[PDB]
Order: sequence, then C-alpha cells, then structure tokens
Amino acid sequence: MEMEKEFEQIDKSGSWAAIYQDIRHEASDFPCRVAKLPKNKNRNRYRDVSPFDHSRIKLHQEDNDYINASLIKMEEAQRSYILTQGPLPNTCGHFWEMVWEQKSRGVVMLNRVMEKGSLKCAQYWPQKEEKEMIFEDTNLKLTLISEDIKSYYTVRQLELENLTTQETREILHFHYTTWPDFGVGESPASFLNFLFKVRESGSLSPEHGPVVVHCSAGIGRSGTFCLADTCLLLMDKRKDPSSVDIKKVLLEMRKFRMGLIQTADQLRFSYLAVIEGAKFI
Ligand SMILES: [Cl-]
Ligand SMILES: [Cl-]
Ligand SMILES: [Cl-]
Ligand SMILES: [Cl-]
Ligand SMILES: [Cl-]
Ligand SMILES: [Cl-]
Ligand SMILES: [Cl-]
Ligand SMILES: [Cl-]
Repeated sequence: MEMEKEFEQIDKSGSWAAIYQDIRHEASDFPCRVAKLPKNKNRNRYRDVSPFDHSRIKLHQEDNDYINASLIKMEEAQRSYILTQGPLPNTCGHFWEMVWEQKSRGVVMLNRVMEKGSLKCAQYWPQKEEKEMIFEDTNLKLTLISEDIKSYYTVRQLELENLTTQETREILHFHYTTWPDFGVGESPASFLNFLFKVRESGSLSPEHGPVVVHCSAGIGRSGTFCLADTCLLLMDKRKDPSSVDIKKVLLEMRKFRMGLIQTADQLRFSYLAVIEGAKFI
C-alpha cells in the first residue's frame, strides 16, 4: 500500500533502530508488583520480563494465583490474546490450568524447545500418545491424540481433561518450528502461512477464550505474531485501510505487556509481514 513506500523509506534512511528506540521510550510503564513478590521468583523465566498487575492472568485454584502471562485485549480489532513465557518445569500445570480456566481453544508456540543448543521452554505437552501427562498440582491430564507434522509447522490435537470434573476439551497446538536461530526470516511467507493456518482453525474466534501465544519470554516472537494479526485485522476492517499505523498498534499492545518486539529487526520483520499479508488479503 502506502505502507510499502514508508518501508522502503525507512530502509533507505537506515532508521529502524531509531524508530524501535522511540517505541521503547514511549512505551507504557505499569506496576508488576505481584510478579516481583519473593514467592513468585521461580515462576518467572526471565527476571527482566514480567506481566503488569492490571493485565496479568490470575489462576483460580486455592494456591498462589500467579502465572507469567498477560491478557492483550485489542478493542478496535476485536481480538484478545494471552501472551505468556515458555512454561518452566514447575509451571506446566499452571500453564494448562490457565488454558482450562480461560477457555482457550488454541496454543501458539513460536520456538523450538531448544535453539542454538539452549532450552527455551519445558516439554509441556506429550510427544507420544501412550505417555500422557498428568499435572498433579492442578489436577489435569493431557493426551496427544494426533499430530500433523508439516515442513514449517506442526499442528497437534491434544485432549485436556479436568480430572476433577472429568470434562475433556480438544486443544489445538500450533507449533511454528522454522523461525531462524539468528535474526528474523528474510521473507515473511512461512510466518504468514502459519498465521493463516491458525486463523483457518477457528482458534482465534471470539466464541473461544483467547488464544495462548508463547515463545521463550512471551514478548518478541509472540509480539510479532499478535502485532501482525491485529494490524491485518485493522487493515481489512477499517474504512481507510491505509490509516493503520503499525507503531501505534504496537504501543497500544504494550499497554498490556512490556517489551513486545525485542529488536529493530523484529520490528522490520513485522512491517514486512503486514505489508505482504495485506496484499494476500
Ligand atoms: Cl512473597
Ligand atoms: Cl485494536
Ligand atoms: Cl520443539
Ligand atoms: Cl508442508
Ligand atoms: Cl481471522
Ligand atoms: Cl523466542
Ligand atoms: Cl492505527
Ligand atoms: Cl523493550
């Protein structure tokens, strides 16, 4: 659109770093008192990445209500997302408790469990049908029903059972497995194909709870996913689709969780994905 002209402008002038730093400087600052309580030290993967008190997801069971997760409610775009860190070995039961209580239908994972030889996330779902997972703290059972492994992502059908009530729910697990180890993708094509697969699944529909999106810290790749999805919604929905300002959308999102988009390359990649995605739609 006109967006692609502004994009070439930013590239010519080499000012992605400058735009990104303005975003960091204008971003909202809200308290994260609960996240920083001493008893929550082992529920945070990165001490530098915390949910704001006002938007944090609260667990319902009689125990510590804390999980490192934030509700991002985009009013104009009419979509909500839960952004969360990759679960830790002691928070997988909390993670699936949140999926249950928030009535999510899909989980979007944007990292490999290990990248460049380092763990980014616990193995929080079963890899084999016959070896289900029981989370004794939150009283939940999780079974792999089937999985469709494709070249750039995997979709799994998971069965989540509340062992307290014996109610069961089918959760769709969308695992984007091909984000580059370093930097961002030269092209947003496979990321966009992945987004549209998630959309096509129904998981983002308002009849469900918000999709749960995560990477390692729940702000960088996760922020890219939600930013692009929301901008593409706004471009398809607004009377004047050229009025969608990606930087403004990102600042709005950052009222709900700190640090969304962690690098100027991720910002540039987001612009690129929205540009290419808008052509498609
Ligand atoms: Cl405490
Ligand atoms: Cl919005
Ligand atoms: Cl993995
Ligand atoms: Cl494929
Ligand atoms: Cl959609
Ligand atoms: Cl990550
Ligand atoms: Cl806007
Ligand atoms: Cl930041």
